[PDB]
Amino acid sequence: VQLEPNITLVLKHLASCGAVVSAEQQAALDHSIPIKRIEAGLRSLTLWGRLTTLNGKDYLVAEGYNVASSKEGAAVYETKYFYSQDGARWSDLQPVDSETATRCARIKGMLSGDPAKNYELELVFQIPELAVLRCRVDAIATATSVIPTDSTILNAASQVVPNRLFAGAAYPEKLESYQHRFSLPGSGVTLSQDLRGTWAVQYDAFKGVAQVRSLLFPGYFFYYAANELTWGSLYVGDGLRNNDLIFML
Amino acid sequence: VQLEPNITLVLKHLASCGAVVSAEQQAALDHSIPIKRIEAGLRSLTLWGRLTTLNGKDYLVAEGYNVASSKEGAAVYETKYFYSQDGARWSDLQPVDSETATRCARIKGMLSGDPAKNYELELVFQIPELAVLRCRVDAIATATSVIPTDSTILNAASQVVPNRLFAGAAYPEKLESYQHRFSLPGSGVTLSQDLRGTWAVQYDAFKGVAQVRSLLFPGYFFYYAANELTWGSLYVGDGLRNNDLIFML
Amino acid sequence: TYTYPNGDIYQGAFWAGKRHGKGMYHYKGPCCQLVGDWADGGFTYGRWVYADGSMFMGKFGGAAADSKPTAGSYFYSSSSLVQEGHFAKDGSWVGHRDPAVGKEFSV
Repeated sequence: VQLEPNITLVLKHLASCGAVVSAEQQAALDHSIPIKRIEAGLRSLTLWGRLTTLNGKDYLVAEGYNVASSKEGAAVYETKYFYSQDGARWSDLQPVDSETATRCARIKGMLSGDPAKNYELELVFQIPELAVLRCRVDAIATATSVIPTDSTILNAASQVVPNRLFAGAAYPEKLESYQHRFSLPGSGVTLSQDLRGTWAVQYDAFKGVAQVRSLLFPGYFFYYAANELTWGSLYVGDGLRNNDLIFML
Repeated sequence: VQLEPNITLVLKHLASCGAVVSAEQQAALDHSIPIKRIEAGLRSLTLWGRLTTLNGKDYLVAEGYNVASSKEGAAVYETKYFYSQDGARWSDLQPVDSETATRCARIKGMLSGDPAKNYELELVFQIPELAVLRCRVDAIATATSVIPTDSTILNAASQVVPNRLFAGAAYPEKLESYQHRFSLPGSGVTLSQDLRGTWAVQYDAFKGVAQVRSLLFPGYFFYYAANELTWGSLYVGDGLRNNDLIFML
Repeated sequence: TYTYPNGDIYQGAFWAGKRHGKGMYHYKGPCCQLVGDWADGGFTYGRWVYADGSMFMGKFGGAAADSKPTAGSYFYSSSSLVQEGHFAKDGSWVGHRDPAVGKEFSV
């Protein structure tokens, strides 16, 4: 039914889970999301998340794509990520090559504010902080991008497009009603096929709203309201990974 | 696109037009609209407006309908109204007769908060205050109930229903892009076949948001967002139409 | 059978005043059991079982400098997860693969 999640509805439904942004930053977002959506050629630019930092200048990260195709048995989106400290002026996040993509996953810690920070590894490897930020965003998006099943569909020329006749998911408390965004529409892959204890679902059946929380990445929340058929997802907190899931559960 | 209007969207988009609802009432509506919707059995129920009363307490009025039919060449909605002073308990707003409505018509000025006051008219007639409230509300509703053009369509069994695959109003800064709720989707009767100066439209092309203000009833505001096909209407103020409209123009 | 002052009970084989060979040791307090092969009064290989059903099967450090586990597989009964790995040092547990649903280690 919906074609792009709102920022206001998402920030309203996920407020209870701590997924909130400052009010001045909220107004700046309201003004400066369309500006970036028009400056860049994108046609769907939403807010992805907000990563914390050693300063107060958290990283607000937005994501936008033009084309979304079906390549090699996977729905692939040519995503582009932007970051900002305040909601006013956005900058871009260039992708990182594989050598850095492997040398950036060993840098556990909380990111600092200035995006001109260099971490050191071992000879010494000097890595920029924006590379680490992009690595963390890519990992979280690979592990957590959640949408209701059958919300997308395949057309001619093999483009994944919103299912304009989507009638919602029956049993919105079962994990079988949600799927990764990069699963092809025909495939029966859902969040159930992931590790059993990774995802937690709390479903308010009276107000008809379901919340899916990631336990492997503790700061990722997703909401799905069935009566109005609106689904959104945000990530608040840093992008570190919960390795010892077996002990916590 | 959208199935039912969102209260937070209405309050966010119509805030510039001075159509606001207090914080306590905001939270109380958020928690109490679903309860009354479920108790009554209505598929849709939403805040219709806020009529201001003499003393501090105000009248919040909500309306709800189950299904809208197509009868006698018009879209007939069987609506039921509820009123409240606080946003917690929703009592019923009873329908009134014809001659009693004519007597409501001669009651002017701001009505008082107490729902037990009785007005005096002329042989003397005793007019209950809730009757005056209902008379004003139904007058405003039957005058101005805006919906974007062709956003609803007929179906089998002839019940007007939301049009799931809706392109969006083209040329949305013109009255032809909007219509009355009770106008059939097929007919070309739109918001332009009424008096020439009773409506005003403001448009932001970058944000893609249109605001429609009723001039016959100054407190009726409507918004339509183009990027996300969401529209909503709200009434704020006492239920008096300015009969001295021409001199205003 | 040696009943210790703390309530811990060792049942099994002895050799020259120590625990040796097959033996099983029940702790008082934390109802956890060490079952398997003992050498010089210390655990070497076998299964460490908690009070609910979760356990750890593998090779432990001997009497040498402690009986701490060294390598093997954890299984947690609450989530049915199983993970193979080893304790690198300072207690840090490093696993070889992501956890996967499994069952208890019934030799």
